[PDB]
Amino acid sequence: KVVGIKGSVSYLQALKYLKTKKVTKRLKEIEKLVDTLITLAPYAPRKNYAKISFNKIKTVSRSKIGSPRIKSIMLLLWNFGLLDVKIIENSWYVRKTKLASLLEENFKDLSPSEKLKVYLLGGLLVDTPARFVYRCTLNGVEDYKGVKKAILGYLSDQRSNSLIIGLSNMLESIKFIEEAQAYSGKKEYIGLVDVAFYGLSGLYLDVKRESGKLTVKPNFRELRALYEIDKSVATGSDYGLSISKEILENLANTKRRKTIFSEEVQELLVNVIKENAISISQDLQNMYGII
Amino acid sequence: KVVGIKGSVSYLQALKYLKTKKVTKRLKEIEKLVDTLITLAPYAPEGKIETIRKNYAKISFNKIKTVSRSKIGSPRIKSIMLLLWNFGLLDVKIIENSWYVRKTKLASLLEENFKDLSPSEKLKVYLLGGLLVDTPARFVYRCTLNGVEDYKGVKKAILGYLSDQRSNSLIIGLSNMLESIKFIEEAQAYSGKKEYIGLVDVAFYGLSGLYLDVKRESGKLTVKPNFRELRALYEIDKSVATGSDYGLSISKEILENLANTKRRKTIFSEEVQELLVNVIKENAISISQDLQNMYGII
Amino acid sequence: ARMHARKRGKSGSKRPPRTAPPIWVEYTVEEIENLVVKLRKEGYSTAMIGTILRDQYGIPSVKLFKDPDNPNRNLTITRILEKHGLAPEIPEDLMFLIRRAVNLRKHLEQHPKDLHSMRGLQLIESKIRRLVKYYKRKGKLPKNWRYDPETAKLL
Amino acid sequence: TLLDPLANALSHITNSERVGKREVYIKPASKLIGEVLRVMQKYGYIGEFEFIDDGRAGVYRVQLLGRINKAGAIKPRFPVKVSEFEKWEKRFLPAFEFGILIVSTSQGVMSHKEAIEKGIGGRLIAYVY
Amino acid sequence: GKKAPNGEFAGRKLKLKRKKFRWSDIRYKRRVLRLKEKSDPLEGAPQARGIVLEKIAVEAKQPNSGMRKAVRVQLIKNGKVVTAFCPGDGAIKFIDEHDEVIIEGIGGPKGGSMGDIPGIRYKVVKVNRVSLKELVKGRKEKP
Amino acid sequence: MKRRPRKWKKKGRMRWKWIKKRIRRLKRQRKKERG
RNA sequence: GUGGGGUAACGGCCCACCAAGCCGAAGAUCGGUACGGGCCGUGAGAGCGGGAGCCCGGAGAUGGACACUGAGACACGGGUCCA
RNA sequence: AGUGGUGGCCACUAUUAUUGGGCCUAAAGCGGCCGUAGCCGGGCCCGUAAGUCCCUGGCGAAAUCCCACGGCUCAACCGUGGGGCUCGCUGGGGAUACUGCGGGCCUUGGGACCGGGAGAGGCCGGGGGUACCCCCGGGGUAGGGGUGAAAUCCUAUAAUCCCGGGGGGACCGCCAGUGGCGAAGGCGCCCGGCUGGAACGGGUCCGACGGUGAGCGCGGAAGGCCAGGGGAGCGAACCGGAUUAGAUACCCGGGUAGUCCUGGCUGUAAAGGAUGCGGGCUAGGUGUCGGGCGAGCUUCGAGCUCGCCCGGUGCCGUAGGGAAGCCGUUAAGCCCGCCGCCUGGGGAGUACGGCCGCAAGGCUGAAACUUAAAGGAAUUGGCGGGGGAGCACUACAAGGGGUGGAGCGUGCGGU
RNA sequence: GGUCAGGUCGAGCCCGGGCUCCGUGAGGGGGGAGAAGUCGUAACAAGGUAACCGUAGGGGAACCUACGGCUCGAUCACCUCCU
Repeated sequence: KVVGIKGSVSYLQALKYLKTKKVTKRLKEIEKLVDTLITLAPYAPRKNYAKISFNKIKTVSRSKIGSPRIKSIMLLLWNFGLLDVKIIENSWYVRKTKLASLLEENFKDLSPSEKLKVYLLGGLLVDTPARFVYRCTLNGVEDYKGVKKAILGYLSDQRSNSLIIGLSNMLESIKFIEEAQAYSGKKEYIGLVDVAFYGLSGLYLDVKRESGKLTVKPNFRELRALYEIDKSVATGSDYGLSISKEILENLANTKRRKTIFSEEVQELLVNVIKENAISISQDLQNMYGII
Repeated sequence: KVVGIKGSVSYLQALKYLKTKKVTKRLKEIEKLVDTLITLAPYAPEGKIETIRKNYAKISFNKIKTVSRSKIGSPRIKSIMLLLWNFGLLDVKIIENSWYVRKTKLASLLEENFKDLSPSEKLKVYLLGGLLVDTPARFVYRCTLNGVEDYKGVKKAILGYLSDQRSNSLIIGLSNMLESIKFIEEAQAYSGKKEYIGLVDVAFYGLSGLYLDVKRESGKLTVKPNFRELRALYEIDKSVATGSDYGLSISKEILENLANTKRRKTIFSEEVQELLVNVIKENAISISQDLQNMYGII
Repeated sequence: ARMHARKRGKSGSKRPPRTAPPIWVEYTVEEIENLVVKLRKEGYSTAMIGTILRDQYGIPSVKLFKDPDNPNRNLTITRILEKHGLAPEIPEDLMFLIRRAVNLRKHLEQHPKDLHSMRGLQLIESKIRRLVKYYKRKGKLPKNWRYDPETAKLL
Repeated sequence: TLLDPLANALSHITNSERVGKREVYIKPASKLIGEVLRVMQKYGYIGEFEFIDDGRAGVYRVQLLGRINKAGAIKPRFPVKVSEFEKWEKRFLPAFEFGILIVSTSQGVMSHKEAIEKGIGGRLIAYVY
Repeated sequence: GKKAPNGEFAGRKLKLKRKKFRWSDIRYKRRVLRLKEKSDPLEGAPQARGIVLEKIAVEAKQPNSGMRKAVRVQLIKNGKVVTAFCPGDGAIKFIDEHDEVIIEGIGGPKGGSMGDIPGIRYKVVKVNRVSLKELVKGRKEKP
Repeated sequence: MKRRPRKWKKKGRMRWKWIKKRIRRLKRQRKKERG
């Protein structure tokens, strides 16, 4: 009910190093952890799931990793829509989504950092919770209150049906994140919005804790780099959110940012998205849609 | 995330006996458990994750025992707690393996007014009080009035009611019911396998304890009203206009049936009825901000 | 004692088949009345009264003497304590069992983990409840009388 | 827990006999048991017997004459009218009148042959031959 | 311990006990619940009329070796398909494809299989309203 | 799940423990694919 | 329960009101099954199984539903509609 | 003048068992305990007549059934006459033995108190204990370890081994037994506290207060699971070395969960005495355990030997049982009370369904179809990469000759 | 005897839903006899690592291993009952 995690508020903060070529122990640890979960997930092309006994599935890598870290990475994977997760009270279940097994078999031969980055971008492409937070950034959000306003706007258009579940849960999380920050200066717990900010942080953003808050800034060169590809296949609604002129212009007038990956990777990803846009959309509806 | 109870799917089927005066050991445990839970719940408004675990009460179910030296199953306690939260009497938060509970101001008010009253009627007055004020109770009530008979109408009503932004007092709770509906109706509408209780279900219960009868044996939980009492309940709801209609009105088909009925016995005696009326009329705005906190963002 | 321990041990005790009381008893019915009222005045229940009477005073048994107030009944200590208003209300054995019950419940309170005494409690409680049910079938208790740990504490 | 004096008594008698001792001491002595003991003694199946006031329940002392093939107690006290004894006799005897049956009747418990002569049914209690 | 109860006033529970254990046997429960009459392909009929489709020969179970002739038939009554054994010598020669036949049970233990043939529950008696045995003797002529 | 002692005699048979476990694994997978 | 209605006739059979009863673990409720008896087959008998053939009682006239004549009817060989 | 084949029903069948069945080894007693309704219940006195029994009126209609007689030639059938037919009901009179119900008496069963004795009866506080691992200081060179052999591995940045000192976690040796205690799984270091009881001796008390238990309730080995701590050794998985045709093992080197404390769940086992519990009876022989009594011994401690009584624990054993194994007063012999279970073998403890548990799972649970056996005990032989005894020449130890390399005689295979 | 107004009984028809029965129907597993194919050596003599049970993991399979229990266990021998 109170889907929050302790003692790891900075654990994902390490993920910033994904875009840069550096790698630290925690980064490769995260990479192996996500590999373990993503391969552990069943996939049928409460009936197609698997239960995660943390004590059992923490020695699978002879590591003795903390449970809160596993919880956090599970939440991240859900946020980016690669993993279907359900939580019977004090219990977690996992199922592999359509995007997974469309990225896994296709793009297994790259470096761990490459695989992580391509997964996160894939989650960005299509109208996931991640795509919502990204479009929110395009509108110029920088704090949890901005997302509160944005989702409160979005729920009152009657187009939010395809994703209403996700934003409902986000608002629920916010209801106590605000407590954990507004009066509580010591951020004891983490929340969904924080997890969403991370992942993007390791992709194109900057995240700095501020006495409970999660003050966020963009990086316009890489933001433009990903914006071009987003425009390349616009198979995701903007949620009726207006990109502010400031951001759109700042994307212009700069030294052209490189392709963040190899062009063959980008075009092949574009291909697989286009060739499966419908099936992934239906799957996503099942994740978050209502009808 | 999903919220719901396994196994005890019929345990609240005995709540319908409240309408009549049949007495059962199932009910005898039910209401004693209700008021034990009300007892252990404190009223320390406060509320913040740190406030929980400080001014909330931890529940260890194993100690919670019947007066028989024979224990009471956990899922029943879970179901009943969720129910009487759903009717606004408790505030329950679930940190893993430690459920934390606190009294809503309606609690320790209905109790305080009625300390020397019969158990079955005590439980009845708790139910009515919960329904009268702005809770999901009132939502499903007006949904029934509009002529909704199962989860489908509840879902459509939710989608409509969130389409105003006036759905701000009871938004988050309604969303919770939406999620439970989404993950439960499927197995309770397709393949008809009956193993979990949703918030729509338990909501139909209690009302079935008051003025409904619910046929479960359809895969779904399809419910019909009792106009005889419903005239009295419509009267008392309009007697204290302290809970909004949620922009959904009674269909004329229900209204004509309501007018046709004879004068059903008041759900209670008249002195306690007026005592309830004027105490609820008292502290109207305070309970409004309390339900705003519990089920609303601001 | 077989009914729970299920051991057929025989530590019972025997009384010879005497119909009339023996001659060597130098006390009479009124004298034993004086002594028994003295004894229960000193704060003893029937078992210890009779033990000491048969021990120091030597009279083998008061059941060998016929009550003057009835020819068909043989005199008993309980009846005598009923004569003067010195019989107890709650029968003695059951009062003892209540006292032991509150004792064990306290020790158990300060010691939860000894499930052996949990079982012992279960046993002594079935014992008291059987005795009470029987006495209800006889009616020497108020019908509304029913065990409660708290009133036992008051006891 | 002792529940039926008579069955224990007759079983005790038979168990003495198959050994063939001389003296038996039925501890559970009752008036009905004594009447019974009179019954077959009137057909000399036993020798003399005596009652002993033990102060508790009486004890019956009995001599055997070594003439009891088997003496059982019909426990479920079947009531029987006069006209059908041959069925119940055949239920508990080896041959025609080869022994007796003890019936409790309105007048007093005693054997069955006379009860046919007096023509009064009753309740079977014991058989012996 | 002693078989119980046996008392004057205990007849009820003794009766209940025996009714409970009356479900322990097989024949009574088979009769009362009428299992055959919902599994029967013959619908309680001693003899049934059928139309034959195919000739099939089988091997005697070991150590008995021998090629037993039989036929598969569709019942005119309901339409199920069942095999009937042909007894005699040279029996199959008389029977041919698409022949009206009359068929009864083999008389095995509990009606089951007999001897050295597996599962075959039936034998023909008349083919085209002419009895098999005399054709086995040859006294009569098949139509 | 009231195991028959007769089945525990290994004559013409596999060890009963393992047949029990095999039935359990089959149970697992069947209930899984059902739901 | 009170007070009436209609009936050949008593009654919740109906109706207006007043009450909260009544049945269920010595198994209601629900389903499966099925006209009941005199009897018959078998057994040394205890018992087991079955109600086709005669007699007695009950129910029906393809299914439903509704009238008239009448002492007697909702009438196999009388009437009306629906399927 | 019928017989044969098939199908269904009673007997066969004590394989449906009240008459009249089994549950140690053949399928069948649940792991243990508590207890509600129900069922079965000590004796004596007074009453009753509800049950129970005897007599008596009405009634249970006919036909069918049993019997004698008459008619049909006899028979079957019919008639006359007598019987009882499920017969269940009902009016009335008498009997009180027992069962029921009411009033009184008694203890023998049971419960209750009191005195010493016994015990791994518990929970709790403290104290230790030997051994092990790690670590530090000293000595010491040149290996240790392990196996059938070795190997992996540790070691010369001083390994193995000895002395000194410190840390840690578990566990409580010999005393230990055919001791003790526990309802059962189970329970052992010393001291102090808290509690539960049992047997023994006294009937001093109560007066059948009972026995069993469908429904209910409780704790309940290992392992597993949820949350937290801890993690010496050992060690699921896993990782190496070795063995092998193959090694997924057995052996060896490591090593995770586990094994420990805290709180909760999970309700399982060859939880087996493969023996559900209570009462009455029944030849004996003998030991220990514990309580009591009486003798003998006494360095005077119920400290040491002998007889008896009671309870627990064996062993042998008469009668007696049982297919036999075997059992046999601690019954699996004979009687009385209650509960559960069983009805050929697989299919199967499965399918569906229900209920429970977070999960793995638990508690209930069929059918089709298929089979002549499955299964139990014991007899003889056989066999053992079982165990003892004894034999030496178709064996071996001591000793001794020589075949196989070359040529030929002769045989067998081969061509 | 026709037309209309009201009350009542009451099949037959349309729409929505639940229930179950029957047939077919892609696809999936296991059950069982057949004789041969083939991987294995699991149990029985200590069946060659004794055997079996409970819980968990692994393995193509018999299985293997982990911990608690058992003689339906053996190899003298064994503490030691009996002798």
